Amino acid sequence: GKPVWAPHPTDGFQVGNIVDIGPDSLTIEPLNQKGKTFLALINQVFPAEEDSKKDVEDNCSLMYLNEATLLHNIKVRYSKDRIYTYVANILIAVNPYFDIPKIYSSETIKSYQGKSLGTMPPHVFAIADKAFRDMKVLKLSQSIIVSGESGAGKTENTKFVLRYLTESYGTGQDIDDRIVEANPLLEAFGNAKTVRNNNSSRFGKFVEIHFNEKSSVVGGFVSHYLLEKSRICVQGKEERNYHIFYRLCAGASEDIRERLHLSSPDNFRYLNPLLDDHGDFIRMCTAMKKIGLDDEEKLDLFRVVAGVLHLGNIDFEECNLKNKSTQALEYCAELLGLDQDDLRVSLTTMVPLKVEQANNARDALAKTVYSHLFDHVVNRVNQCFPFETSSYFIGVLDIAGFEYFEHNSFEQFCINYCNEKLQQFFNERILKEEQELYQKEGLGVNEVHYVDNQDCIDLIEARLVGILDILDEENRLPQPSDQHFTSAVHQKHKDHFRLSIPRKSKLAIHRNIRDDEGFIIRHFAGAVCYETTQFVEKNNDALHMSLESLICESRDKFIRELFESSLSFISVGNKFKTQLNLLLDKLRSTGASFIRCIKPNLKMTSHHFEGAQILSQLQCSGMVSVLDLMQGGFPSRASFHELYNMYKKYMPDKLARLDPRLFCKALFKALGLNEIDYKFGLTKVFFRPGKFAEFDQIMKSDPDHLAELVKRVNHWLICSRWKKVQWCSLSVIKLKNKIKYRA
Amino acid sequence: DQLTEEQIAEFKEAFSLFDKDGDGTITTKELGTVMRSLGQNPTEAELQDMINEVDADGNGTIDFPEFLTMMARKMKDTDSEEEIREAFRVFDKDGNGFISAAELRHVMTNLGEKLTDEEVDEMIRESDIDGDGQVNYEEFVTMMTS
Ligand SMILES: Nc1ncnc2c1ncn2[C@@H]1O[C@H](COP(=O)(O)OP(=O)(O)O)[C@@H](O)[C@H]1O
Ligand SMILES: [Ca+2]
Ligand SMILES: [Ca+2]
Ligand SMILES: [Mg+2]
Repeated sequence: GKPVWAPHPTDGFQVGNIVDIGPDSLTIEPLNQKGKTFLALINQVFPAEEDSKKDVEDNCSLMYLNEATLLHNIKVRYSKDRIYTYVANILIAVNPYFDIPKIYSSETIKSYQGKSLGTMPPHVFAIADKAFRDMKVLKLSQSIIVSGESGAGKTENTKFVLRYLTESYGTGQDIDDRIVEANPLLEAFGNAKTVRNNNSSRFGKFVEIHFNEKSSVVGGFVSHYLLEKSRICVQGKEERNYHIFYRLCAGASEDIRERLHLSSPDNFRYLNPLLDDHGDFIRMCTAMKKIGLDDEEKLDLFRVVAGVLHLGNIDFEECNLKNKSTQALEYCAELLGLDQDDLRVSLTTMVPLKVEQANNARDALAKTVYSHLFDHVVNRVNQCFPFETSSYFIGVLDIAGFEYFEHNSFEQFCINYCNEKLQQFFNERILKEEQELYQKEGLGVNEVHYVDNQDCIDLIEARLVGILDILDEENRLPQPSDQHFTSAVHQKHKDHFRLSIPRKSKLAIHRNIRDDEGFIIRHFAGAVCYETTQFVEKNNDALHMSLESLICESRDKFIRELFESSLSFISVGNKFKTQLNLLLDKLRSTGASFIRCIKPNLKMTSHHFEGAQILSQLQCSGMVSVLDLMQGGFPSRASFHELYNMYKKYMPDKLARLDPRLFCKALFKALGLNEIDYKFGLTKVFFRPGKFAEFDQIMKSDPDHLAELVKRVNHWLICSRWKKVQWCSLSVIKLKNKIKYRA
Repeated sequence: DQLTEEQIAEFKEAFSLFDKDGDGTITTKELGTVMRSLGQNPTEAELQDMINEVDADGNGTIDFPEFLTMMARKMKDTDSEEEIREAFRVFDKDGNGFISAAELRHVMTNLGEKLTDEEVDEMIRESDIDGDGQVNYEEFVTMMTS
């Protein structure tokens, strides 16, 4: 009995031996723990690579491609600082949590230029290069989809893609600098320190580099999605608000500090080490000057940021403004160009408002102002690299993936809806790539299929009957209620395969939720229990008419211009659906590449591979679905060079003198391998499941018998060598005659 | 291409001598290298013009079907045999009507084929039907269509 991979609660998988087989489960003996046994379902036990020390650049070079061999392979590579590995064209990127030397240098960028995947070690640069080459050669726009949990490295790898593209195929002009300075500038306003990531993206983005007919850079475009509005006013312990606040408070000059009435972050309600706020303010100002922001615009942005800070310091009491909040109202009115009394009225009027309702009005005005400023910043960045026309683009998508929370609310619902649509796109594209390969390599008929999740997408977004539309209807009711909304969803989708009631859950924590207080969605990656409290409130982006009129009639042009664009109700869900639908329209018109970012542990430490956590990420990123798809045909793929180097030692020297292709041709003829199970493709040998392992066993068998098999095909081999050079001689003469013909 | 399945199969093996890294594609670089190796001397203008006919793709690379198209031209009955005779003369360096083991070695190693002097003698012996220890035109042709 050969050792196998069996489940392990913290490692994901462990090595063991099947000590007993049953109809449903296998009895596993963990390695070197004689007498210890555990049960595992037959579908959770996997074959292992004989060589536990080997590592492959492409997981398709494994004898068994499964979730356990993949996990082990990326683990071996990770311990050697090889954070990049392929699964055919998919790139897996494991966050190292330290600066690996050489691999991001300008000299390494050069070494990747014009090179096909597989001709260089796996890298983010190779994916970026493939998008350029495919765009130029196929005359088709490209997309690079970068997924993963918070802290997995999506923002870093998006940045590596843009530095690679600009240094390699950019103009050499300032537009190159503007493309690379765009996102660090947006990071000041849209990024924040969280428990999971010190530089967490609190918004999704699609970054496009636009090109003309000659594959030359003409501009760029940035689309932003779901800025986290809650963070503006309230943040959990160990968390901060957006970087800009701390950066402005830390680095502003004596002049700016006086004009904006700024002090340390400790003096602001909306505000809460190894984070260089001072130095980051310096880099932000450099980015601002590089993209073309004048000192006036810089100050206008800062005034609004300071205005929001002072608004947060306005406290109330049973209502009226607290005596200590008089200086805060004055500082807020001045910076926002409003009259002190008009603002005072608005923060406590309808007609009178209680302390809590007053806080909500203050917080709603703060959230709306900050959000409008973030929209302005994104649009201002877009104005720094505009274009009238373009032929194609290379777009990088960086958005939060499907993830775990103890409490899933409206924000997780939107993110999980997004990932349900992106996972469908990923499935379609991996299936298309598999079909192309069976045609190109002559692997015959495909007959491979995934489970579509259109029903899950429809449950969420279908017109009239979808959750998003049922939510909007609730917002429009005279007395909106989260319970009435949840009941409407349960009534309308009672028979739905993708919907469940909390009461039915195996988990006591979910069963505690009343039917009208939550629902379970069977997402592609697993069932999620949503608590629907605050759904109706979170679905409204609209600011109350009193507050809106106030800020619209502002003395400052810049503040008026933030609202120049603009029952008070704006659907967050349906705004996102529209944005997501335009994003998919763009993605569907492109050739797509996928990067799967993996967070190795929850402690931001280097060299700490948490097997179960990583295995869970590979499950939630759609990778196991991808491996099932590949298992349906020829999951083992080894080039003639790879097999020649692996197996030449087991053969006579006469065969070792042949080129890899002829060495492989001779081996297949000598072994008499069947063309059903083994396919001799264009540049590689394709093996059906278990066939590469069979072949490896035959190669490692009796040396004298192998030599006899080779002797038996001697005549055929001599004739093959002769014909190769004779037909090559005819090629050269035919090619010489074609040159003569054309003259 | 509109060639016999067997001719395509033989030319597919010949194409692997151009595609050393294999890879699946070749450029003017590999065309010229191999052509020089077999007594031909095209210019970079000639190679670039020839590749233009079979590359609508524009990336400066060609695959096996594109290579087949590049070799194709309007031909006469006589033209085909003249080519095989010319191919044999590539091997028969001194033009004495026989390919010697020494002549075969020159061709083999010019093409980067690795093999001992014993193995060259072995190839000669296998192609040598009449047993005179060398390969004539009839024997070269019989081997070419084996
Ligand atoms: N390849 C990498 N090399 C070095 N540090 C990295 C790399 N990828 C991620 N990091 C580190 O991990 C942090 C979190 O990564 P980030 O790109 O912000 O994750 P995400 O956008 O997925 O939330 C970074 O701020 C950086 O410190
Ligand atoms: Ca001679
Ligand atoms: Ca003879
Ligand atoms: Mg991020």
